[PDB]
Amino acid sequence: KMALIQSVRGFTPIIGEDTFLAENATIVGDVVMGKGCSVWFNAVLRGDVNSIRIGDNVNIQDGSILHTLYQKSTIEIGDNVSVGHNVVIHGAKICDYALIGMGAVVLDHVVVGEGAIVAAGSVVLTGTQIEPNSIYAGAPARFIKKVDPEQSREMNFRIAHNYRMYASWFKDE
Amino acid sequence: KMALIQSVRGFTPIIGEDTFLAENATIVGDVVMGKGCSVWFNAVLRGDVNSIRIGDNVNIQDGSILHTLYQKSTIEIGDNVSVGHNVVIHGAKICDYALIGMGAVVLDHVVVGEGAIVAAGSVVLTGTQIEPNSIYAGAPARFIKKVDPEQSREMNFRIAHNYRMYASWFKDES
Amino acid sequence: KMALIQSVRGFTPIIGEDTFLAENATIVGDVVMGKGCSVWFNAVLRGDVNSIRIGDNVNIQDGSILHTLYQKSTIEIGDNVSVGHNVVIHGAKICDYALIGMGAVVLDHVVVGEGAIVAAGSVVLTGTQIEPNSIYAGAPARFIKKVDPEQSREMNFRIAHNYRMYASWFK
Ligand SMILES: [Zn+2]
Ligand SMILES: [Zn+2]
Ligand SMILES: [Zn+2]
Repeated sequence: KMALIQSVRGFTPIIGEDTFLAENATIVGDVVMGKGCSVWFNAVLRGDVNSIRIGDNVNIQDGSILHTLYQKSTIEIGDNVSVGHNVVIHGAKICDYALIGMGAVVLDHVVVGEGAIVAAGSVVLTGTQIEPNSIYAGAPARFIKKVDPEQSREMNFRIAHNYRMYASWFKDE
Repeated sequence: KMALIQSVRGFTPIIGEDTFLAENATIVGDVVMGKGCSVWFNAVLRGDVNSIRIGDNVNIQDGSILHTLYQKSTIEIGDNVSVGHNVVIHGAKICDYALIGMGAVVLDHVVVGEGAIVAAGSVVLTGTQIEPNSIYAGAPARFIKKVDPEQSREMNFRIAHNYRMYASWFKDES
Repeated sequence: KMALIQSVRGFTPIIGEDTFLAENATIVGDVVMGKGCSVWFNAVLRGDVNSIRIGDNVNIQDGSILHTLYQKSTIEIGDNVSVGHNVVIHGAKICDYALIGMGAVVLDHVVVGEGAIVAAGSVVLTGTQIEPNSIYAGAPARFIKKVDPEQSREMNFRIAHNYRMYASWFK
């Protein structure tokens, strides 16, 4: 029938208008989402141990897990963010327009700057500060290059996931 | 209770005979599967923005995500393919008897050679062409070694053949 | 309404007292867990092809998959173990007080020693023997350092102890 929505320690999720929640999504406790968000199949927004704040027009893709460290870390996601399939976001701040590649893990006290890209499968170490409009890739996630301003977010994403950009020398997704 | 099956843009999943769908699997939109397939716990096949085509005796293991790019990529998976636990396949072509290792990410316009093996946890970048009968590994995935065609088509077929037996213990209540 | 729990070939899950099973967890076949365990959202314990044995006060976090190889590998998980979000455990032994970091893959015949830690996102190759009180990281996962045995056990104990408290907020 509908997404699993659930109170914990008296906190009840607050979801804005025009938000799509998949039938088998889970949103639990201290979670606020803005307007125009989508939460896809089997995604889990677990606000049991600390707070999750999500802005407007955020896409949380299938099988993604959002969690925090009890009294140590929080999630703040800004507007127009894309969180890829099977991503783990743990106690991270993600600024407006940032894209997190499918399969990535983003650890606590990470800041992803406005319009930055985390490549698919990256592991972003605790406390990593990702500059606005940069691409990070690998395990651990390292600076690859500035986002090309002459191209769109999506094409910058596609270029960041092409083997041509990591050829014979650079060994990071 | 059974699998979440839904249409999107009027496309309705089509499933061959003798196909196991776990009751918490999700199959949505433009998905076509052959017969002898198995779709495991919390697998998601999301054909909402482009097409997913799957041959026979394919297992999609627990927590695996199949998705595509709007007007840009499609998924084509051959027969006797094993897709591991928590794998993401995005707009890729997987030929017969290929095995995708658990936790791997396979990106758009990738072609996985017949009898090939993507190692657990690999990230295969866009327009990687994986040689048949070869093992790829790492992030980005790179050529590690050849396997004999004999042991590699047979070996990957046996994983897919046993998976049909594991499916029937749930599907047929055996 | 509640967790998917099912027999396969006559093997029926056995769950200890005081154990939290999330409404969308899956526990199937030859699985035994002890007391004070928590299985979180969309976790899958698939005991269809071989045994899964889990001791007391173990948390299996959201999205994690536990499976085996038919006739070939088993899962044995000791007491006070924390298994991170979106982890895959395939046919591995995890000893008391061990942590598996989120996003990690742990393959068949791996042994994770008492009080050892697998870093987030590691891939532990088939057969890797992880020393007690050691940190392994990377893909393939490699030795990083020793940790003090008494500190590692008490820290990892307190992570498993907090998880039992988080579980009690959902009961
Ligand atoms: Zn967590
Ligand atoms: Zn996608
Ligand atoms: Zn398996």
